[PDB]
Amino acid sequence: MKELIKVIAFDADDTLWSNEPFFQEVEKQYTDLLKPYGTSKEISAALFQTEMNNLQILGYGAKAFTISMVETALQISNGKIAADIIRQIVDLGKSLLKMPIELLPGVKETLKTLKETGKYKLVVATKGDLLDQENKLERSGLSPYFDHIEVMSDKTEKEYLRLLSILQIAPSELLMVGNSFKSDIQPVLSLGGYGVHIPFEETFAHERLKQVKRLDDLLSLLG
Amino acid sequence: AMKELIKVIAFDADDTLWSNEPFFQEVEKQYTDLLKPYGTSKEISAALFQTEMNNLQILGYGAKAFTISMVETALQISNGKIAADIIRQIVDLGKSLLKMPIELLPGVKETLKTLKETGKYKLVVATKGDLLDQENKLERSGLSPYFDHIEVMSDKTEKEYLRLLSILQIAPSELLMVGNSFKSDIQPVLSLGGYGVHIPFEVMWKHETFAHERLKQVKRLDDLLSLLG
Ligand SMILES: [Cl-]
Ligand SMILES: [Cl-]
Ligand SMILES: [Mg+2]
Ligand SMILES: [Mg+2]
Ligand SMILES: [Mg+2]
Ligand SMILES: [Mg+2]
Repeated sequence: MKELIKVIAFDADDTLWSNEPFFQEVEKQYTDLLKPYGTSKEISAALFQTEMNNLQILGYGAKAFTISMVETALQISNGKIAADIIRQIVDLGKSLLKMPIELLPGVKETLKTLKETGKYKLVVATKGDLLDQENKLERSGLSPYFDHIEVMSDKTEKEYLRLLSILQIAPSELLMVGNSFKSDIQPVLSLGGYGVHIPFEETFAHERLKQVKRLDDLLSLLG
Repeated sequence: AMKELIKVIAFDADDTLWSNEPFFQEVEKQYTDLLKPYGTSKEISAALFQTEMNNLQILGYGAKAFTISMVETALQISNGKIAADIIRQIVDLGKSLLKMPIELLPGVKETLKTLKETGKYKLVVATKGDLLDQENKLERSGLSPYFDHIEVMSDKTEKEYLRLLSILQIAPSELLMVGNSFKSDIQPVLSLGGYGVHIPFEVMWKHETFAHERLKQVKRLDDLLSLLG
């Protein structure tokens, strides 16, 4: 921590700001549009199937989500769905790209304090559409605290190794902070790095892992 | 002269390493053919371009953005009249861009293989567009072994080239950028203090730049090899 960690990487969505609630409300509104074709659970299962079938070419993010929404609508309706439902679906997807940014507790004070130490390089480590993530950061007001954003095509060990290489450090010099144990924490621990898990409201404990309730609790862990 | 300064050689990908525009053009032609009832190809293309530009600050560049704009333009220009079957065809067109065959341009494989074999540089791709799509393209191209890093950019202005330099941890003076687009690939790097090799893309047979101290213009990518030897 003292003279091991050089880089503190932060997940963005549900770590720096709320994201999943906005997405889930969009998914709810989508499933309301496809009522004739199934229960909300059923429509969500079909959409997830499409997302998974599209994963290798579309990847992650709001643009991918929008395209899978349109496809699933076309599919489940046997290509008979009204064009106006398609217009609504595209509008829903675009709402995701203009979502207002609501910072989570302690985020602003933590990043300011870390910036003012001048001790760590601070980066955002996120999947998704590059422009979207860039825009979210800008409108969060947090851009002055961050050296830059690393947008990733996935969050497996392979992509974290690419991140480490780009940053010119070894795994033991990286601290990753995020809400997802599976995507933000596990892969980084597996490589040799450190994690702070901040759940957003199945895991295991680990010597290079701490779980905290809110992001500002990070500051005592560094001291 | 330049050959001792350079630490990183960045390449544009589309229409530099492989042919891209022809396939995008053929998808757009098929699009206009689908929307023939609502306007001339010239008219359909103009409405599409206007949508792309109005969506640029939230959708940006690349095949996903294009798909979404093709859909939105079809809906708007048909005043909602268009059938779902046609929207499905449009989505499949956009997705066809993500499975495009990669056809390497002249001298590309030999230039990159030779440069990698010197051990002398970091070789990177510097490209706009969707990150996954550009990684998939590089993988399908067979060229991935020669590149240290793909840098996907949200635009190709001085601001984004400074980001790249900062990420690479080098000075403008230590970057050589190679690309087919003088406006996007070459001028911004020259303006920051970097070097450029302009390699015009000719495959379009379109009906028919300046000289600069740190610019070379070449016809074929492997021409690069003797600028650096
Ligand atoms: Cl993420
Ligand atoms: Cl580009
Ligand atoms: Mg997250
Ligand atoms: Mg991959
Ligand atoms: Mg190009
Ligand atoms: Mg795109």
